[PDB]
Amino acid sequence: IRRLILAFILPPAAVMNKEAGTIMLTGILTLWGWIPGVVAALIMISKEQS
Amino acid sequence: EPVENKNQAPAPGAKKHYFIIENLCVGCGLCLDKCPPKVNAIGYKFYGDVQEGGFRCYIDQAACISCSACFSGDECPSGALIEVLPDGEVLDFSYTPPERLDFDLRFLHRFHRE
Amino acid sequence: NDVTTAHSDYEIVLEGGSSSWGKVKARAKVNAPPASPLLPADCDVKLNVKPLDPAKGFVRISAVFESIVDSTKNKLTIEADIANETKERRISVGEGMVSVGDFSHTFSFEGSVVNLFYYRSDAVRRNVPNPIYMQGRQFHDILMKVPLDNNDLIDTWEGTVKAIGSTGAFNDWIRDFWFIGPAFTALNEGGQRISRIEVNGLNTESGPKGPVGVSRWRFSHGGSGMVDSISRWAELFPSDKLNRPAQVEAGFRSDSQGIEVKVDGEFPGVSVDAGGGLRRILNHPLIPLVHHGMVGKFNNFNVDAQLKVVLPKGYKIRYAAPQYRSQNLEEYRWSGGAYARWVEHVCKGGVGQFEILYAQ
Amino acid sequence: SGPWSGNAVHKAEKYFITSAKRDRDGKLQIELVPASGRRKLSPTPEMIRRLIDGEIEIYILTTQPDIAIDMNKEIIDMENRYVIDFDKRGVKWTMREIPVF
Amino acid sequence: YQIFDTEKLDDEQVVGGHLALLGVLGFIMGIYYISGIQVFPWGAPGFHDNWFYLTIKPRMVSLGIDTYSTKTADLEAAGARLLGWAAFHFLVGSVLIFGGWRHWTHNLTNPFTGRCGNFRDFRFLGKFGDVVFNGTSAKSYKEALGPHAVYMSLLFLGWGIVMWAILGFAPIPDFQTINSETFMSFVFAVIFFALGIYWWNNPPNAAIHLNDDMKAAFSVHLTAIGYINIALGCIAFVAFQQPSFAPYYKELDKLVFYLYGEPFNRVSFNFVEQGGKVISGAKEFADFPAYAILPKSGEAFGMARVVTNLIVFNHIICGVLYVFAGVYHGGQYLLKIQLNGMYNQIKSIWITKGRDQEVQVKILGTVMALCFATMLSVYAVIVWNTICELNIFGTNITMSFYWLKPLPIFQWMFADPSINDWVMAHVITAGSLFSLIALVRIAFFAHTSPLWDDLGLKKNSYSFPCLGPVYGGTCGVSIQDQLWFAMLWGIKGLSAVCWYIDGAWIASMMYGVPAADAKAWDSIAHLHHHYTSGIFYYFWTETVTIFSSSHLSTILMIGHLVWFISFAVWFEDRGSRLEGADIQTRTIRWLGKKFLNRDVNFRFPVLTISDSKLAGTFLYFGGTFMLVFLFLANGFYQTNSPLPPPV
Ligand code: BCL
Ligand code: BCL
Ligand code: BCL
Ligand code: BCL
Ligand code: BCL
Ligand code: BCL
Ligand code: G2O
Ligand code: SF4
Ligand SMILES: [Ca+2]
Repeated sequence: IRRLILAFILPPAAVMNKEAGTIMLTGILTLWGWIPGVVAALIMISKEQS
Repeated sequence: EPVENKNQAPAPGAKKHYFIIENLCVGCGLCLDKCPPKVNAIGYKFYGDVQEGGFRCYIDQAACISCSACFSGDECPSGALIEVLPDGEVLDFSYTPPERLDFDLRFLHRFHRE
Repeated sequence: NDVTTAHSDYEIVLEGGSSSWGKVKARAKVNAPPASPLLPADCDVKLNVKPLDPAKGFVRISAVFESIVDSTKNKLTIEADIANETKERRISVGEGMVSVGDFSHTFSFEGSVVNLFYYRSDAVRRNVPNPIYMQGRQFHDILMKVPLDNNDLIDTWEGTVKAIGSTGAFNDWIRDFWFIGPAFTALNEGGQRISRIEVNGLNTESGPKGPVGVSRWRFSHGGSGMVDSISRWAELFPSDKLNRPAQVEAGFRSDSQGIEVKVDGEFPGVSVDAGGGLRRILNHPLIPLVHHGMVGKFNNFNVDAQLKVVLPKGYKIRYAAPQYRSQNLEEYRWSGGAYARWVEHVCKGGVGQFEILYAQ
Repeated sequence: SGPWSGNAVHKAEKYFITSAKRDRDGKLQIELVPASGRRKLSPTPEMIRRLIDGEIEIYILTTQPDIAIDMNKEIIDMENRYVIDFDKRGVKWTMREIPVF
Repeated sequence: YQIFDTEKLDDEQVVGGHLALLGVLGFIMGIYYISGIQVFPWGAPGFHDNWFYLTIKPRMVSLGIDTYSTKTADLEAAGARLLGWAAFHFLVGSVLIFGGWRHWTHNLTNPFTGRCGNFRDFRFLGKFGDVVFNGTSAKSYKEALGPHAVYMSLLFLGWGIVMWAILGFAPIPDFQTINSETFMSFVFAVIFFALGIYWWNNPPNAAIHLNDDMKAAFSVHLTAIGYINIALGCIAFVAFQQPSFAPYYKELDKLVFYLYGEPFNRVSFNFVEQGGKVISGAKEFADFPAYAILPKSGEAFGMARVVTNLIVFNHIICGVLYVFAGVYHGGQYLLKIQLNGMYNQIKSIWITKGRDQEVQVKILGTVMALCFATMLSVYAVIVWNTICELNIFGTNITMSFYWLKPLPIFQWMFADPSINDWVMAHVITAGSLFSLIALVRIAFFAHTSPLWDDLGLKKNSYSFPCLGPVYGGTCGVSIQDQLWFAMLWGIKGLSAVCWYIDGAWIASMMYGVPAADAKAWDSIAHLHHHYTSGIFYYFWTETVTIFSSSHLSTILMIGHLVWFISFAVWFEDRGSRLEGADIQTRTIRWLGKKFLNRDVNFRFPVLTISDSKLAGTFLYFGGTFMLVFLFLANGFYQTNSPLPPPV
């Protein structure tokens, strides 16, 4: 539960497990379309790990 | 104890036979410009259709004077420019980087997990 | 004010071409206390080599160590005639003197050293371009004559001959006597172990002055590879590369306040061929590092180091690990950063590599 | 991570066949040397394994003291393509310095 | 252009160079201050208005050094104050250049005592270094970060003292006056003091630097400071438009600015400059002396937003150039460490994590895909808006993206939220992505590219113009060439910035055009501010006023010349130029010998492709932005009266 909430505030912090490219993409997504687009990114990737 | 020598250190402050592999040359000519103007051992040989790579580099060993300007420049992109040492060993570069066994260090908990 | 800092300034001025002749200028200081239980400890060293005969390989090497330690003007002079015979054998005629306070005595030796590696495998030397660890053994056969001019000399001669003729473990405890203080703790820290000596003879004969005691003994320095006297046997005697006189004038003054070291030398063997046309500042001897690590781990220090390699004009450094901070078109300078970390590494006992591959 | 180790132009570390001599009559005189030029090696079975695996790339220069033509296994049905053994393949670098001015 | 390379210079040389440049800059500041003296302290009329002083007049009047008061009285006082501060800058710059010379020459011997201090070991300012540092940074930039933070803390403290006492602005918390800048000057002291202490006791580590890194640390800090400049530009735009800054930036509009090169009172041809000069001819406007620079009201000129735009775009251009240069110099360092083999030996994320070529390819592919998507979206929006407003293919403005305002959650950033702001944001993202393609190519593909590792080629010289026509062409593949392409690509994002801040309607190319529905945007989109004309018609509207100025017209012609001169070197012409220059040499030789017996023995020089690209990008950027200066210096010319529907 910590990872998903940290993600909703800090998505790239959530994808930190993923590769550096994914982390940079999630950071850019925070920069552009903050929260909705990047929250979408984090939920996709984290649910995929599941 | 007190008797000593003395000293003051003001630290505190208080042969070569360079060749070109015609197989790998791309005819850039970055080595030609380094050749001395009168020597001009390195020359261009054209097969055809320059864009298809016909142009290539050749060192006329008779003209070469073993000055090392071509090879020491580190200018050959293809590695064709080689040096055969007096005992004999082909050098594609002045110094190749050491070979390494590499792996992506991804930490476990803090920095780059997994 | 209570900050321990190790300031230093090293300089290597090389000579172009096949000449490996290099000039080493090293200044250093550090406010850390020394490890000498007797302080202050001041010493000067003069080491001059003159090629006596290029054909026979004989080189006359004169070493003068002067020192004052708790007010004891010690002075050891020695002039030897080192000469290769094979790739694994050297002969050394020589004379010398040692003077402590008022006491003093001379000696004259006819030694022979045979450095035999434990293996000469072609695979190792054809696969490893830079063979550092080469295990081996080094048999010294020393015949030394001392004029017995003092009462102490004769007393020591009597005591030693009595010990040899009466004690059955002299050949084994002589190492305990001989590696005074921490020296025995140093041979184990460098991979060295000295075998029991073989005292082939103790005699006394009339000489130019009086009774001269002649001792013929043998021992064997055993190196596991980390010993520079074995792996670098040919590398440490560049008589072939010696064309002119070489000098090394060093010194260190070490009081409780701190240590100050000054060295100025010019001698061959500084640059050795590494293959591929790349000359290399020679592999660092490991015995100095692993022996000075027995003293350099005793205080945390801030490194302020600067290495100035003045290449001959036309040469360029292709590899530098750590890399050179600056370059005045020939004077590559290492200062701070990974070089400081490496200086801390080797000031504390590290044997890490510092590759400097320069070529024209 | 593989392009930055060794020369970046050779994915497989390259080994020129510099010296070979017929006098020893065993052809063990074949002395492979990497393009780095620090290891005068020999064609051992481990080198054979590396060559077949593609880790290394043995090559031959044209301008040299001749290595061994038809004395070190050679295929001449086409233009010569020297082989240490039929399964091996020593690709000859061609070097046209004499034919051209 | 490489004489002062980082390698050629050591840390003390850099200290001295920066110090001497600070002194030179202080001299420049004194020059600008004196240029700002409208009335001399002796009574006579003073210098006209320069952009160099109209850029700093808001700040100077904020500090009370200058005054917006218009009587000769107290303007004489402002001139005297400016002269005093310029003299202070002059003397302090002299001292700074002296220190810079000493550090550059390494002769750090006190002229009084003669003691030669050591850059490696030196107590700072005397006892303060002992209290705080306990001894200097023995080596290392990491151990220098804390000391520099303490130095900046002392700078902040000194500015607090100066503004409290010298300029009379006491520290008061309220952030609506210069007084807070005193307050915060003390705050940021403690912060940059305390942090410094921390970074002195607990140094930071990025081992890539610290070792042989004047170029590496320079690159990182130049990229950082470029982003600092971009942030400063955004902050300047926002704040200078806030009411709290109106007393210093909005009151420009109330003043009349006599600027050099502006329209001058013209005179008839039959004019004699004797006495009253009336009998001979008639001057253009009477009551002003002949050839005098006529007044220009700041209300029409919009000098508030003109100065704001000049400052903001100065910082934005400098920051983008600094980001590009930092990536370029970092690429040079990357290539050096790749050639010498240290690349694989670096043990930090800033180098290791992108060590794999797969991750580099994926990063650049993501950047390229995002760039394609955003550029295609914005360009489709803009061209469709143009198709609609021009009523092409039977369209009309009703089909344009007038509905596509920024979402209500993002309209706070924009005063009048319209499609213009949407296109601005997305164009900025797209231009950033475009330039990032080249920046990432520099960062990763500095020594080898996936094509080139497949093609068996390596990038060594970091400036090689090419490797030839092999593989169909290898033009412009060095990191220097990628830097040039990055600059030429960021030209467009920077333009978008200029056109946004100068009031243009960048959502369509033909806003305000007298054709079809181009003038209907204000009605259909319900805009409050009447944006300056669109991307193509903005040229025309702004040139209405550029052409009215002889000085701006001269700049127009000169920048245009400079721009088109760039093609002679950027185009694939170097070989043609070399052949032609050989012909030129032979022509000069034989023509001179026939015309004059003296022989020549001189050749016309032709730039190499590397130097050709360098000069071509310099000229391209120079012309483009010397003309953007005209766009930003004509006047804001964006009124708050929307245009009614065309019908
Ligand atoms: C130090 C590690 C080894 C050692 C390794 C070597 C090596 C290696 C050599 C000898 C050699 C000699 N050894 Mg021994 N030997 C050791 C212990 C001893 C002891 C003893 C009581 O400890 C004795 C009596 C001897 C006896 C001797 C002599 C018979 C002989 C000539 C010495 C001479 O040149 O000295 C003159 C005195 C000096 C040179 C004083 C300074 C000594 C230091 C170690 C030299 C440093 C060089 C410096 C880094 C470079 C300076 C450049 C200058 C221009 C020279 N060895 C220990 C066990 N021995 C040499 C030989 O082969 O003889 C035939 C020889 O090459
Ligand atoms: C009897 C002793 C041996 C001998 C033993 C050793 C040993 C052992 C080593 C060397 C090393 C070196 N020796 Mg020697 N060396 C001998 C004779 C010579 C002669 C000669 C022709 O006479 C020459 C020119 C040299 C030259 C050299 C260099 C090639 C090399 C150091 C390179 C470096 O950059 O140094 C830089 C030099 C400095 C930093 C200055 C050092 C100054 C001090 C004063 C010298 C060391 C003193 C030591 C700590 C104390 C000795 C006390 C003893 C108890 C008497 N040696 C004699 C015959 N030599 C070393 C090397 O690198 O091997 C590869 C090494 O390991
Ligand atoms: C143009 C795009 C990039 C850029 C691209 C390059 C390129 C490309 C190169 C450098 C090079 C260098 N750059 Mg840069 N670099 C940029 C920004 C910067 C900034 C900065 C403003 O923060 C700095 C400090 C540096 C620093 C440096 C040095 C590390 C290095 C050597 C410069 C010097 O000695 O040149 C000597 C010449 C200079 C002093 C600059 C020229 C200006 C003249 C001398 C100024 C005074 C006269 C007058 C006012 C203006 C000129 C025109 C007149 C008609 C005469 N760059 C810009 C934004 N940089 C070179 C180097 O060697 O890299 C390793 C190199 O090849
Ligand atoms: C604001 C903080 C900026 C910065 C701003 C500048 C600027 C601006 C300049 C430098 C200059 C230099 N910088 Mg810097 N610098 C920063 C951080 C660094 C760091 C570091 C972090 O440790 C390093 C190692 C360097 C390295 C260097 C040297 C290459 C050079 C100083 C040597 C000297 O003056 O030569 C002796 C040379 C002279 C004194 C002659 C100078 C000639 C004229 C007056 C200036 C030439 C360049 C050009 C006209 C300035 C253009 C600015 C543009 C308007 C954007 N910079 C950051 C990123 N630095 C100067 C340089 O030489 O640039 C090429 C320079 O002008
Ligand atoms: C504007 C003046 C210039 C300058 C010009 C000079 C001059 C001139 C001299 C030195 C000397 C020295 N400089 Mg300085 N130097 C500058 C900045 C630096 C910086 C830095 C903080 O980045 C460094 C590393 C140094 C390094 C050094 C030392 C090696 C040496 C002093 C030894 C010490 O114990 O002195 C203790 C004090 C110092 C460390 C000085 C620190 C710098 C201060 C700010 C100089 C101010 C001079 C000014 C006229 C007086 C104004 C004081 C007010 C309180 C503001 N300078 C300043 C910014 N430098 C001096 C010398 O050799 O001393 C023996 C000397 O005479
Ligand atoms: C972030 C703070 C600083 C920064 C600090 C540093 C430092 C420190 C170093 C570099 C270095 C480099 N920098 Mg940088 N740099 C920044 C901005 C940039 C930008 C840019 C336009 O934004 C670019 C293109 C570059 C480009 C480069 C290269 C020249 C070089 C790395 C080469 C390499 O192999 O990387 C390999 C590829 C990567 C490591 C990719 C992954 C990125 C890393 C892990 C961190 C950022 C991503 C972060 C986790 C994203 C998610 C969260 C968000 C923060 C919200 N920098 C900003 C201004 N840069 C190094 C160099 O050698 O300097 C000379 C170096 O030492
Ligand atoms: C003002 C703009 C230009 C010129 C001025 C000019 C001059 C010129 N050029 Mg050019 N050029 C372009 C612009 C200009 N090219 C563009 C935009 C392209 C992109 C396609 C381009 C391309 C090529 C190729 C491919 C080749 C050349 C040459 C070649 C010449 C050598 C001899 C010759 O042609 O003399 C005939 C040309 C003249 C002597 C021109 C007369 C001077 C003038 C009235 C005034 C000069 C104004 C000055 C430039 C402003 C500032 C100066 C000062 C204040 C700092 C030569 C003097 C080549 C040769 O060497 O072969 C002949 C060749 O091969 N080009
Ligand atoms: S056109 Fe010019 S830049 Fe391009 S490959 Fe050919 S020579 Fe190089
Ligand atoms: Ca305008």
